[PDB]
Amino acid sequence: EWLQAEIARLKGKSIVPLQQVKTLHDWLDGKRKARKSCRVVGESRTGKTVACDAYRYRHKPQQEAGRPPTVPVVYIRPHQKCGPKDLFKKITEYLKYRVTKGTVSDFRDRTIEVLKGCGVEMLIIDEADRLKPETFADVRDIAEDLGIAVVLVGTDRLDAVIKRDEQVLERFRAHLRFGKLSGEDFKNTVEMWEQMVLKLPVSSNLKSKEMLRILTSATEGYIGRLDEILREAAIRSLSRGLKKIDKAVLQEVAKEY
Amino acid sequence: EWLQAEIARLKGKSIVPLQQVKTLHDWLDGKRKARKSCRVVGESRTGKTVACDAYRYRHKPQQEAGRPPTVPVVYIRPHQKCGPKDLFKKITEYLKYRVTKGTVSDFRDRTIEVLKGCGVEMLIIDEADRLKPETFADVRDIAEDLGIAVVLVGTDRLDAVIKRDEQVLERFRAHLRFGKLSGEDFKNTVEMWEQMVLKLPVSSNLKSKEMLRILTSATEGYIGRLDEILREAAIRSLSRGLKKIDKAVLQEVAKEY
Amino acid sequence: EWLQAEIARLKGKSIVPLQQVKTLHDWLDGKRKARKSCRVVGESRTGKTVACDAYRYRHKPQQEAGRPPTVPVVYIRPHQKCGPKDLFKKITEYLKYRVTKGTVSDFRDRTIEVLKGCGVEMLIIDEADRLKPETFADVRDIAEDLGIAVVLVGTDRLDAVIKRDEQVLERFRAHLRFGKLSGEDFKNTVEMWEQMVLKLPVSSNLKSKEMLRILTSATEGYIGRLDEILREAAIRSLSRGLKKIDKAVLQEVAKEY
Amino acid sequence: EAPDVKPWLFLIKPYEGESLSHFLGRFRRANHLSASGLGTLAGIGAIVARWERFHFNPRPSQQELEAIASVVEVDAQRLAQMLPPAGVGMQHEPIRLCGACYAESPCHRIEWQYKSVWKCDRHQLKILAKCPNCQAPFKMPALWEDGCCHRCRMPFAEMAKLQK
Ligand SMILES: Nc1ncnc2c1ncn2[C@@H]1O[C@H](COP(=O)(O)OP(=O)(O)OP(=O)(O)O)[C@@H](O)[C@H]1O
Ligand SMILES: Nc1ncnc2c1ncn2[C@@H]1O[C@H](COP(=O)(O)OP(=O)(O)OP(=O)(O)O)[C@@H](O)[C@H]1O
Ligand SMILES: Nc1ncnc2c1ncn2[C@@H]1O[C@H](COP(=O)(O)OP(=O)(O)OP(=O)(O)O)[C@@H](O)[C@H]1O
Ligand SMILES: [Mg+2]
Ligand SMILES: [Mg+2]
Ligand SMILES: [Mg+2]
Ligand SMILES: [Mg+2]
Ligand SMILES: [Zn+2]
Ligand SMILES: [Zn+2]
Repeated sequence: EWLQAEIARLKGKSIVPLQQVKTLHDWLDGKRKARKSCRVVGESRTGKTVACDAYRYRHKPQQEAGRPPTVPVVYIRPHQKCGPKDLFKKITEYLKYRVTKGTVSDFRDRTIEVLKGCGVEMLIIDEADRLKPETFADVRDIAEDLGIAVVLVGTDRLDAVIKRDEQVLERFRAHLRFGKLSGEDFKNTVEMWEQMVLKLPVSSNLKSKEMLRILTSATEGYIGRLDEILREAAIRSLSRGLKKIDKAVLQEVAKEY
Repeated sequence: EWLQAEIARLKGKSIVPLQQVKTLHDWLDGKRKARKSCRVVGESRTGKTVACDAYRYRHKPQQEAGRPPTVPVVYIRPHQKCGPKDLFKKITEYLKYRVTKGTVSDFRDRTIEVLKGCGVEMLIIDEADRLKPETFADVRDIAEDLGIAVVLVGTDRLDAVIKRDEQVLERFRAHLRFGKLSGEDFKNTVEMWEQMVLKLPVSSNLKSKEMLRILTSATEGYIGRLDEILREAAIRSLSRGLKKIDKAVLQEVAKEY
Repeated sequence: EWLQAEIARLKGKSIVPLQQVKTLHDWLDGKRKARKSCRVVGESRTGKTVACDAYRYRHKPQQEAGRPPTVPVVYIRPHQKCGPKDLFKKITEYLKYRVTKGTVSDFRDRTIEVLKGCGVEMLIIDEADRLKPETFADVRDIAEDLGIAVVLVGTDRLDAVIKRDEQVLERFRAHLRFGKLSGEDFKNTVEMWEQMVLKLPVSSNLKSKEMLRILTSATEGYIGRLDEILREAAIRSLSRGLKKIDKAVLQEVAKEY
Repeated sequence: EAPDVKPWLFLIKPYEGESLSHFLGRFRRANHLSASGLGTLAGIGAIVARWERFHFNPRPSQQELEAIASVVEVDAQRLAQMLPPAGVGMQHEPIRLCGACYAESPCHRIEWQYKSVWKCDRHQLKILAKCPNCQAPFKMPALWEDGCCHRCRMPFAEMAKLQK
């Protein structure tokens, strides 16, 4: 059945090459090249994770015969209230090593030698505000002692925790702000969703002013609201047998927000 | 004795196919189909728990010997001040996964593996305002790392809790409002209770204007108060050898509120 | 339908480029260039708020590719009895930053941080008389420690509040007076409303001396009365199947003042 | 509860010659169990950590194999086939590997620990007793998660061409 494959597609995620993503990638290239620590900050659902995650796919590991793999960028997301030992485990497991026993010092030491063993140059810590306060000390040590571009990612909650340790505030001082969408750029993102994400058999003219009106009120510029609204509206419309999003279905979705 | 069997029946609980339940179930089917996280909100005793509990039976598991069960809908009510370990225990105990001991890290990793292996597609967290603010991070990760619609259920206290964390707020902002009964819907529900729930030997005619007036004052439209009043009124009537709810017995019960 | 579309338009608000708006904008441009603090004072419903809104829309935030926006003009209206934390929350949210939970000192330091880097040149505080007297100290510190032109807006009630504190009075000494309309300026303003705001199918001839007589008696030169009388008169007239305002409907509205 | 669900655990199929140490390690990883955890789950306590090192004073008893055959769904007769048969001398310390077998079946074979075994007759290769690339000794078969040398990360399947 054709319907099942479209719904199975529309429920899944996709990556759209927004200029907001290109901005971070060129910027992260500068911080990685300069081997510079920094932070990424912005409101929820602005796309920080997807842009950082896409950057890791852009620099997949490399190998040589009889050598460990080399991993230019590591991307990790700590669990909430991440203590030092579990951060070392996160880094260790991303590098496919294992450490079954040891003190926290032994986990740290094994982390240092596997980081420099794989020769990583940038470490992105997504939702870094999940780190315990003491874990930022070990993050600072990994930054300085080995010369890794550490990139902390979070919301304004990350700025609030970084202000509580002068040594973290100092070495993570450089930052990039993720903005919300607005103006014609939001509109351009709406049409990019219509043609590169929705791909429905008939066009919906979501770029039209009357569609943009309700979308702007419901999305408010969050790319996560845009994606979640349009995918549900498309799924609902196909379930109703429509070949497109209708304004009435888009209204029925937007009423829930 | 027949009386003892009528009391054993009337003291129990049953599920009546109200339109509010039908409305929720159709809505959950869309959210499950789209894998969209959302919330169900409505004041106390409006039938949210009964309607959500009815939805899991409508998707009861299928299992083969020596395999994880296919369980599309998981339903949990956390205990008060649920931390992350108790969250993982509730989920793995619902799926009857046998490992009940280990660290929070093991419980996390086993839970994510169990959710994936059982093919879960919707997770309903009833009284989600009982979750600790740190454990909402694990709830968000279930919704992001797996294609799972998470449904948070609660009273308006849940709306307050969600607004204190922008990351939860922007994930769970699609909502359904459960209502109280009023007017003709209440009158329709009163007659369904007599014929489907009470099933007394003789018609009480609770549908009548004067009985409906008593019920409207005492119930205030709460379906919980309707069920609790009419069952107790039936039990009192039957215990005194009445064949129906009499006016005087319904008034005796109503004046306790 | 025609009628509901026209009613939905007239129900709303719009900005007319009155000369007193341009006068304020050129004056605010001078004050912003000099970073000089000042006050804007004028009778209620003379148009101060709309003219201040029009200014910050002409000087909206500018993006610079992953930097925080350059936002030269901040506009806030404090809620009644605005304390210092409320004031800092107003400013921070305007700059598209989320207020993290913390002390007044955390809010102050974060606000002072984001007023820099966003490059704020001018802060317009509308209904500045809603500020608590202790909140003016923090407003003065923003003007003193950052090079920011703070503009207090209010009615003559502001001019009394300010004179209760010499340190505030002596900083906001420079002022602009917003006036009421009269004479030829009022006659032109009526002409502009007929053409640019009401936009009825047929000319209402509101420049006529008999129409001006009605309007001048009821409006008394308040642009707020002019707008809300003429919109209501147009809505009443269209609802009656008239294609213009007429004297009878206009008198029927004007009689309520 | 989930209605009409039977209490269950993640299972693994034992390979035809897989050693008990290797098997328990896979079962533990499939359930994110620590070695102490499985012993507590079977009730035999710390014995599991001892068996995973091939420390078989005493050998796995009938009682304990039947205990492990309660949490693992593999029966105790098949668990006894994960161990040397009666009177076959075995060595625990030098852990050994054929590599060409590991490319066909990712398990340690208990026969690689027999004092009588030195070649793979199937492949006609001398079995390895340390990594041929970097000379690191192999870890206990319970810890073969990666299927590669823990030092130089050479996969065991590639060490097939570095044999005999
Ligand atoms: N570049 C993109 N292409 C396609 N969809 C995107 C993109 N960025 C964001 N989205 C959509 O928005 C959602 C939220 O984005 P993302 O996961 O990056 O959030 P975030 O900014 O890291 O938020 P938070 O700080 O709340 O964790 C995505 O899951 C996806 O649905
Ligand atoms: N569909 C129904 N059929 C029969 N009885 C019902 C139904 N819904 C509610 N009830 C009755 O009302 C009582 C309260 O309903 P329920 O537990 O679902 O409320 P709730 O909205 O989840 O409340 P709370 O928010 O206070 O936890 C039930 O225990 C039962 O007596
Ligand atoms: N430039 C304008 N163009 C169109 N309508 C205007 C304009 N200025 C004022 N109005 C009308 O007058 C109303 C009152 O104006 P405004 O809100 O700016 O008053 P104000 O001076 O800030 O009053 P107050 O001191 O009572 O708060 C507006 O809501 C609108 O209806
Ligand atoms: Mg993110
Ligand atoms: Mg409940
Ligand atoms: Mg005003
Ligand atoms: Mg020896
Ligand atoms: Zn072999
Ligand atoms: Zn090696």
